Amino acid sequence: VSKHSPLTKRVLRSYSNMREQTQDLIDEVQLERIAQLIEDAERVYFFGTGSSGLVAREMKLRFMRLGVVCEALTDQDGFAWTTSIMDENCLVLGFSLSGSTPSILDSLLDAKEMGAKTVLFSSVPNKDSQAYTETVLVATHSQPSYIQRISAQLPMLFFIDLIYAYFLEINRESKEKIFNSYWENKKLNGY
Amino acid sequence: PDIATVIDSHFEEMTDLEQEIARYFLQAETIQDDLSSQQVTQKLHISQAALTRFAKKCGFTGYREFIFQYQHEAENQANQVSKHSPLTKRVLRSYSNMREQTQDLIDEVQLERIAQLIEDAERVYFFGTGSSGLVAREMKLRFMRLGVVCEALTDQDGFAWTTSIMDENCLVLGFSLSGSTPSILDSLLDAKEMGAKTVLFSSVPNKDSQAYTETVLVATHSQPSYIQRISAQLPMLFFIDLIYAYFLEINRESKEKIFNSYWENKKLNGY
Amino acid sequence: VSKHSPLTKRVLRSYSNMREQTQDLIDEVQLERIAQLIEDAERVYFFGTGSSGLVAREMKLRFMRLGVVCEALTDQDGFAWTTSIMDENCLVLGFSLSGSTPSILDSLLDAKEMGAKTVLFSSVPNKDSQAYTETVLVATHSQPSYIQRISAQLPMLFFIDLIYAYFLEINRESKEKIFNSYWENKKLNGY
Amino acid sequence: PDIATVIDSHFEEMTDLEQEIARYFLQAETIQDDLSSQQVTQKLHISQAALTRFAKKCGFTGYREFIFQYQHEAENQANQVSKHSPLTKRVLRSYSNMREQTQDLIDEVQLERIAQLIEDAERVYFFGTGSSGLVAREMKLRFMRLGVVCEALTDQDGFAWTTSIMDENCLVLGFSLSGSTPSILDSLLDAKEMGAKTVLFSSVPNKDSQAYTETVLVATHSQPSYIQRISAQLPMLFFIDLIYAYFLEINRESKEKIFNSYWENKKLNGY
Ligand SMILES: CC(=O)N[C@H]1[C@@H](O)[C@H](O)[C@@H](COP(=O)(O)O)O[C@@H]1O
Ligand SMILES: CC(=O)N[C@H]1[C@@H](O)[C@H](O)[C@@H](COP(=O)(O)O)O[C@@H]1O
Ligand SMILES: CC(=O)N[C@H]1[C@@H](O)[C@H](O)[C@@H](COP(=O)(O)O)O[C@@H]1O
Ligand SMILES: CC(=O)N[C@H]1[C@@H](O)[C@H](O)[C@@H](COP(=O)(O)O)O[C@@H]1O
Ligand SMILES: [Cl-]
Ligand SMILES: [Cl-]
Ligand code: NA
Ligand code: NA
Ligand code: NA
Ligand code: NA
Repeated sequence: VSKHSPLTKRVLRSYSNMREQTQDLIDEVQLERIAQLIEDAERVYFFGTGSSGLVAREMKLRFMRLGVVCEALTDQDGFAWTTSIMDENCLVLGFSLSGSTPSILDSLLDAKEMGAKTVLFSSVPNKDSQAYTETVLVATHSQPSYIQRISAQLPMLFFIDLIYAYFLEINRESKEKIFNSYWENKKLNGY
Repeated sequence: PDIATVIDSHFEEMTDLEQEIARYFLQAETIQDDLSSQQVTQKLHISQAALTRFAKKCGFTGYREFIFQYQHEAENQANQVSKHSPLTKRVLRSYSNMREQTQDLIDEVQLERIAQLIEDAERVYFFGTGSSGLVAREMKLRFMRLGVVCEALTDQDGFAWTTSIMDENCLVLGFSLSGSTPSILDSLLDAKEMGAKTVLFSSVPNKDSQAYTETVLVATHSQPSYIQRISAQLPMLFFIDLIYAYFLEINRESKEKIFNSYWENKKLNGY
Repeated sequence: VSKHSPLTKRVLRSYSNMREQTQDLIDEVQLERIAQLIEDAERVYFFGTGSSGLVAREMKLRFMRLGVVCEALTDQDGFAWTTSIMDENCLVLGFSLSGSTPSILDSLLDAKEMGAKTVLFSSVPNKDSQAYTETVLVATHSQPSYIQRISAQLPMLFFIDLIYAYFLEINRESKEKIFNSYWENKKLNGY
Repeated sequence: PDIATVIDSHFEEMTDLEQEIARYFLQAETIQDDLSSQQVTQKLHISQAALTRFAKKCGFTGYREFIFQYQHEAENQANQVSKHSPLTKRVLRSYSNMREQTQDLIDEVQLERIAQLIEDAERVYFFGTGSSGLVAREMKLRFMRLGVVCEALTDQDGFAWTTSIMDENCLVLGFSLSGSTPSILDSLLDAKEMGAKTVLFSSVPNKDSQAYTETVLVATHSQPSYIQRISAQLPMLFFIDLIYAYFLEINRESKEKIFNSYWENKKLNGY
């Protein structure tokens, strides 16, 4: 009976606490370090499932537009056939909020065995995480019950946007040129 | 500047009693005890006035100020920009700005009314392109687990073939942040001509909006340039999460049962 | 050194033998029977993985255009959340050329337990196939080795097109109207 | 009309010997024995002329005709339209017609030349919409397991962003059956202007074709009306399967190893 209902209040609070939490978790030298891993990589891959898969889909879109040669895969067979053709010049970002999705975990090791660098985003620390090149711990939702939780993508979209910012300032002139081409008059499939 | 040093500095200025109270506060473990100016006064068998005198001898206006600084020193640590990088501060302020923006835009009776439209609908459809496509896909994933019969479409061909099999019992939620994607906008009119309810999620108050059952104004990003803009999904996820919360509380017992069926032991394709 | 190379010959022969084989397998009263199951169903679903998934994708496209309310799903979680909201008025077509993909098999039973009618397309007869409402045996590829085989979709696209033909002639006037709407002048998203 | 009855009918017309040969052929198990007119003549200790006389007494022009009808009766069964339904005959004739059509259109040195373009390319892309999108997706799935670095795209936004990061080392295979989908056609020119090789798969000899490194004429369907047309994928799958066969035999040892890696015991995400 005030500016907002108890339900509108609960949602907006979960968002606020996701920003406060994410702030206390930032390891800027890691986030920047990863941003450079993308640049120095021949091919980048984003593995994810469910909502963690939608997070992988957007990242492919955003970085492709900055000139990155990348793909997003969201199913086990895609991971397995993609891993079989990886090398040391590959980088894999694995998205698993629970830190337990077997397909996501096994793929990063598969990528590790083929020589590729491996990054893991998850809200739950584990010990297999040592095996990966980096492990970015994201925020945990503030709703105890799964059903009442806000979008599962958010803990990860926070750190995607930060890595995006650190990456964009690396040789930004070239990236911003590749990005504006979408609107260019010569472009025959543009806006 | 340590409050432990300040009491030690003034220890030899204090009367025989105030020197005893200094001992209490100088022990590192009193920080755990209750210090509400009555539990502390009892514990030491003293008067409040006694404690107040103690405080002013250490350099404070009263007891209330002293304990305030005394306690809060346990969590003082760093209060500057630990996240120094102004680029990091740029993203985080885009996120906070968005949430603040979102708050001002909420029409709570509209959002609930959309939540109801979803329930009464037989088939719900989500239309979106690019990043707005991911938003539509997530809404399908989230509301299907509450039992909603829905589909998510992200190409023009899909919209047209989906609109051709709609009727007055369908509902179409279209997602176009700019408010100008022709396929999304022309697909809502398509659906409306078939009798379907239509909702539009966009940050731009456009005039075509009037041709839809609902039009939800989401927030604009805070970055002038597109290239620096944070994810295009969020203006919409804010409101998606709000409609989901309203919707979830409509016949919740039913929905929670369908949502938990994913983890059912009888479920042959679950966890 | 003739009209065609030994390699062009091998491919075109595998196609021919796929038509000859498919012909000897047709159970017309079954194919037509299934065509009616689609009509009498409130909601139709197509489950498939890999190339069997692409076969499910096309079928959704073709039948949706005849006015069928249908969806195609190609991953385990999609199957599981879709099955949880099925009823006796649902029909599920499951596509598994090997007849062994665990996700596909378990979903049809899941659909069976929720009351939905279940159809299975596979080139290998099994005994769990008894549990399904129908079981359409398709042709087997004529190349011994997996790698040298022609497209994995074909054994199934044969029978999709036959069921499509039997279905289209059921109340064909209504379906053909729903189909031409794509090109209609009033249609605001058309051709 | 049974050949067993015919010999029985004429049994009492045959000489003492021809009645013995009737016994051989009347046994149901001789059908398994060798009957090349020399193994049969040996086995019975007879001359060929003897057998020929036997045949003409049963009603045949020679021994060769008799055994021909005699043997082939084991698999005679039904030779009419078991698949009676003329609708079923409609689909099957669309399929056969397609394969026949495809044969006449094959430019074997073009198809092999495309197979080579794929090998030399660093990044391969498949563009297609609707049913032509499924064709592009399957090609990605099939050639990735031979080690090819490839991606499949099925929306306009995807084509534009993909073309902007192409160069002279890329190859784009565009799939438009009609030969007139603007997004597919304008995306090949996009790629070409970036230096990429371009291939077009379409059934319509168009003149834009001249602006591409290759243009593959696939078959037209046999059904005038679209609604009755069988799957739109096939005209292209025919040629896809042909390019795959040519491509697979380029450095096969390497490719087969990458293909079998899916079933590797060391593979941590395989079978
Ligand atoms: C508990 C639960 O409902 N999980 C679902 C999704 O919420 C999640 O996005 C997906 C990937 O999970 P992740 O790999 O841990 O991110 O798995 C499940 O489909
Ligand atoms: C301005 C711009 O770059 N647009 C691109 C995406 O960022 C966007 O998500 C999509 C949908 O646009 P929307 O419908 O306005 O959300 O169109 C384009 O792909
Ligand atoms: C042996 C093999 O390589 N199988 C692959 C695909 O060819 C197949 O399409 C898919 C679904 O298989 P299905 O369910 O048997 O059709 O499984 C695998 O990804
Ligand atoms: C005539 C027609 O109905 N076209 C539809 C589909 O059948 C087709 O697959 C797709 C690509 O068309 P293509 O590029 O000519 O193959 O466009 C439309 O979705
Ligand atoms: Cl905030
Ligand atoms: Cl044939
Ligand atoms: Na939450
Ligand atoms: Na922003
Ligand atoms: Na074959
Ligand atoms: Na045809």
